[PDB]
Amino acid sequence: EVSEYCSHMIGSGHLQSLQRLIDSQMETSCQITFEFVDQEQLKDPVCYLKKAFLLVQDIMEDTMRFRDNTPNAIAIVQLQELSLRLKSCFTKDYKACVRTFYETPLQLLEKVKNVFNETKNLLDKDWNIFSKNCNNSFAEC
Amino acid sequence: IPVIEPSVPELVVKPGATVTLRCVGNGSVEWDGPPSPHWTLYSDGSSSILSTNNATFQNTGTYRCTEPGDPLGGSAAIHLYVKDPARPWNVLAQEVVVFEDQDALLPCLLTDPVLEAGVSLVRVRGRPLMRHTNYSFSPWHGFTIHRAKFIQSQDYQCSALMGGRKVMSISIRLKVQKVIPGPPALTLVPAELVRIRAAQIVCSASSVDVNFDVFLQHNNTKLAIPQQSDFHNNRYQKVLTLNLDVDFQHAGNYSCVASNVQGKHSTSMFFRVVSAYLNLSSEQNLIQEVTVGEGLNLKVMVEAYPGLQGFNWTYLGPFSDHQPEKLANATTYRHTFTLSLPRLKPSEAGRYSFLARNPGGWRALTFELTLRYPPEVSVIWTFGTLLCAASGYPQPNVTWLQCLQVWDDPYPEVLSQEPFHKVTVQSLTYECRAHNSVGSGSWAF
Repeated sequence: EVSEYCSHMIGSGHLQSLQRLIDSQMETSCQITFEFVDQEQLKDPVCYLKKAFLLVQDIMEDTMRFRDNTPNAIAIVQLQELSLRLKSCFTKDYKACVRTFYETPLQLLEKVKNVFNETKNLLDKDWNIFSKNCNNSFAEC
Repeated sequence: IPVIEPSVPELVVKPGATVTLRCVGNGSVEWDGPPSPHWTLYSDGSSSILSTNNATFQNTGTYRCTEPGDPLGGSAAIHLYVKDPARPWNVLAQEVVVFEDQDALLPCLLTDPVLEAGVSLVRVRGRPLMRHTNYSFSPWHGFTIHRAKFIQSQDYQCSALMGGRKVMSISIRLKVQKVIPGPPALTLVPAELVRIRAAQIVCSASSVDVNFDVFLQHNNTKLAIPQQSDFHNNRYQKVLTLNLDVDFQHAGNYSCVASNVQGKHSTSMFFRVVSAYLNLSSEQNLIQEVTVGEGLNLKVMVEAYPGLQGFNWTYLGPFSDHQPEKLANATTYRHTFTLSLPRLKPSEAGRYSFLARNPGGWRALTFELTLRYPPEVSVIWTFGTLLCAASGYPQPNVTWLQCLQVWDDPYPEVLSQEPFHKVTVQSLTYECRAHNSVGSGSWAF
């Protein structure tokens, strides 16, 4: 269903909500375990984001949980609706090729923010970037 | 209401079984149900019969009988389960589309009603239902998600509890759509514009969805303007900003047009190119004649660019120079300036000048206000000849009365014709009456 509206989709307002959510979080040394794409196996910027975008979905449901009707909770919902819209921009075929992490919640938030931010950057340059077959890229894993 | 035999809410059969559904009404009746093979249909006047010799899993579903031509008759229903093994679910559709706040039926038909107590709705890959998912289950129909939300647009699975293990149906994709009322909401400003040979025009459109176009076109040739895009207050914005650091070739009909899956919407404005201007006009004649005691409003229309740096009303009237203040105005490139002159006194006759000034220079419009003249009569005897005068504007007549006799004198031999005075006439007891459009006059000698 991919379209020229793959850009204009990740607004700055989205990134602000993420930043505010990040800024609200208490700086603590505690680490949380989560599944995410390994930068080593995927040096390719375009195929890294492709694999990451899929994983961010599970992260926001499982990890990024907030009290109902709180500003952060609403922000998460919007980011999730955003991700549904970002679907049909990413072409995909057949898991794995990923690694377990053990980082602070703030570091997790920075990863997710980076995923959304860099995806916006690339789509501004060209909205049809993430429609490439990374099956070959997903082989070297 | 029509009657179905067997009188049972549901049936459970094996693949290969023979199923015969019979419906009876007063008038003709007809069956509706799952589009499925091997169905034979027998129908006459009052009854109708569905029947198959090789029942298959595709035959699973609700079969409803209605009597057309009976209005408000109602319907009768029966549900068929064809338990094709191992296989608790007969999914009718792997895709469902609804709008937000609608019920969303996921048509997974349970092949065995006793299983109902141990069924649930889940997502693929074992994930749990989204938070605050309101839903219920009906054996004949499947799971209904109540008041569906965009966030719930997911791939679902129906879970059946059989011998401890949960057995999944094939996936069912749910599409929940935002209710998009119409084309993108436009905001083109300013609605009016006029400059001397800077300006700014911003074309904007906003919808809850991102999938919409917006373009700003000069005349019918669209301009290539990079659009700024942002998401706020749960809405997408797309803004085309035109900056002209201007000339005659830039003037014209800028149309702001946005489209989507709904349709196309358009709004527009006009852009004019003049240097700085200042034009003064009046719907009124500059020469004014009113009767003493009457009210008058002197109105000037001012079309100016840039904004006026000063304006006033001045009495050049000969009568003592009491100056206006009186002056009111309505409408910013257009203005109307009104000098109110209620119950005019005789010292208020004369010249009133309206002046306006801006970077383009200054302009003035001068009104001449004459008050009504009533006929004024002067009769003298000269050498045997009497001589009457009568006076006013407009040009009068004269009624002589010996009071016995009358001579009348409509447009006499003229004494004074000059701009801005009384129109003087000369007529060669003798009551000499004077009448113009203004009034009555007389004198006796």
